Amino acid sequence: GDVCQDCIQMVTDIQTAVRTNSTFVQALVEHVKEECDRLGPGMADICKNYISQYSEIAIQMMMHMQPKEICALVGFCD
Amino acid sequence: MDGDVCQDCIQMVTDIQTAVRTNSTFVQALVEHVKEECDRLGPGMADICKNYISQYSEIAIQMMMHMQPKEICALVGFCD
Repeated sequence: GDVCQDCIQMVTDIQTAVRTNSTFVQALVEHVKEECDRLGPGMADICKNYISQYSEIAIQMMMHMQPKEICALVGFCD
Repeated sequence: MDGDVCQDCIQMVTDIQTAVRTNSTFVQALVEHVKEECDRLGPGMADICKNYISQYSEIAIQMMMHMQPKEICALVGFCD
């Protein structure tokens, strides 16, 4: 309800940033990859690859789907 | 509505923490989604990832339930 609406708003604004802020995605992926170090040697670099892979598909499914559908995917809507 | 990603994240995390207290199964779909994208790592790693997430998801959920939404959003990169 409010959670579905809040999810839809967040997705909407992320789509807007991705489409109008050429620095947004890179800065976000780079920041998350840095947090991956928290996992320590071995696991950290896997986490980094994971983030690299997830961002590609997230930007892809988000550049192709509507926010409500993206939110339903993770159980925040419907 | 054209909003702010950082504020959206703070509100969103605030709602999730509220929904989890009401019903601890609320983030199930999200966890399954994270585990499923493990396949993007290709053969081999996909298995290391799925097992890792499967091992610490409960602990991760517990940690985040004790963290402040802004702290969580700062961690993930939507705020600051």
